[PDB]
Amino acid sequence: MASRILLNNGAKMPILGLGTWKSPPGQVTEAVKVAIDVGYRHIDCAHVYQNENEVGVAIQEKLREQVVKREELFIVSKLWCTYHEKGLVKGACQKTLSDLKLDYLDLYLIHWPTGFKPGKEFFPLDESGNVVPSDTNILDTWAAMEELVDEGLVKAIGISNFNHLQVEMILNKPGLKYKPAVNQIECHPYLTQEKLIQYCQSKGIVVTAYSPLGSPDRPWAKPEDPSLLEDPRIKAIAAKHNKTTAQVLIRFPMQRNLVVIPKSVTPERIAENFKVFDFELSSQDMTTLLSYNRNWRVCALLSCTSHKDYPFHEEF
Ligand SMILES: NC(=O)c1ccc[n+]([C@@H]2O[C@H](COP(=O)([O-])OP(=O)(O)OC[C@H]3O[C@@H](n4cnc5c(N)ncnc54)[C@H](OP(=O)(O)O)[C@@H]3O)[C@@H](O)[C@H]2O)c1
Ligand SMILES: O=C(O)COc1cc(Cl)ccc1C(=O)NCc1c(F)c(F)c(Br)c(F)c1F
Repeated sequence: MASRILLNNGAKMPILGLGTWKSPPGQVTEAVKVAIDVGYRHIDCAHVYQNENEVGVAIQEKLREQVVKREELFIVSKLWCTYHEKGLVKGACQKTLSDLKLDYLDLYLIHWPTGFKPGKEFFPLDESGNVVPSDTNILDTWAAMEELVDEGLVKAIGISNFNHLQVEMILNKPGLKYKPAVNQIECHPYLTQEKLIQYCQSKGIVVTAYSPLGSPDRPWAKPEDPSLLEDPRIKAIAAKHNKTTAQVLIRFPMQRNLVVIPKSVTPERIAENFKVFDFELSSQDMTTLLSYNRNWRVCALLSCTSHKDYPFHEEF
């Protein structure tokens, strides 16, 4: 299987990337350096992760070392919810570019479909704990994203955590100039996303699977939640293939024509997670993994559930 997938902007995107949410700032520079050394060419970032400066130090060092050329890297970031307004989008993108020490992004995503009140706080709340919306809509935010392409700041634009109706809304936008290249969504054997993936793929939008290992380090994890990495059924498939459970969990989305972005700051795991291009899951393995769906989400948030554009009320 090829290492890159063709996007609808004509560029190629590496199907395996390194995630950086929760990667501590004192560890992520080394994580990204190791990742590039062992073959990663795609890094998934976001302003809200609060570590783009440190990710950027690694990228810049490897460019300076001539370990890789800029054209060989595929750097992704995301517009945070408090920057959905017309007059804030460019500055938000530029702050990310400055922190990453880049002059363009390969892909810039609307991080969530919901706009929040601008200000210092990433999650502005009312006194009862509800997020404070902005009156921005996804269509006007999309127009602002299109401007970034036309200014040379980003090579591709896309969306993240958009449900099928929200994706449709963008595709049906009056005067749409650039289609979204990517929809980045949670996807793993407990949240298999067949419906949304089929819709996006049918429209030529590439899907990136986040939290492919079930995000065991998510800060809201409870001791009782289901655990992909410990599921004996998945362990059995891994054993049959002489691979680790994580390697199976990474290979799974790859064979569905998805991009996948496992996170690690552990050098041995960063390397392990990349060793997924030399085995194949059978069709029976794939269907068996799909059968584990339970509609379980890592990534949901009670404080945002009343926002008009909260994505997870819809079935898909
Ligand atoms: N667009 C969005 O809204 C959104 C939401 C969630 C995630 N994302 C992106 O997707 C990335 C991945 O998702 P995620 O960070 O939620 O979780 P994940 O990649 O599913 O899991 C990360 C966890 O798995 C551990 N791990 C990694 N490789 C392992 C291995 N080979 N064996 C055992 N454990 C392993 C990591 O530990 P160590 O790091 O300690 O090694 C970490 O605790 C994020 O970092 C972010 O870039 C985007
Ligand atoms: O969003 C990510 O990439 C990973 O998760 C996070 C990362 C950071 Cl640094 C802070 C918070 C989160 C988190 O609570 N995510 C869930 C989450 C939602 F479910 C949602 F519906 C809306 Br809207 C959100 F804004 C939102 F944040």
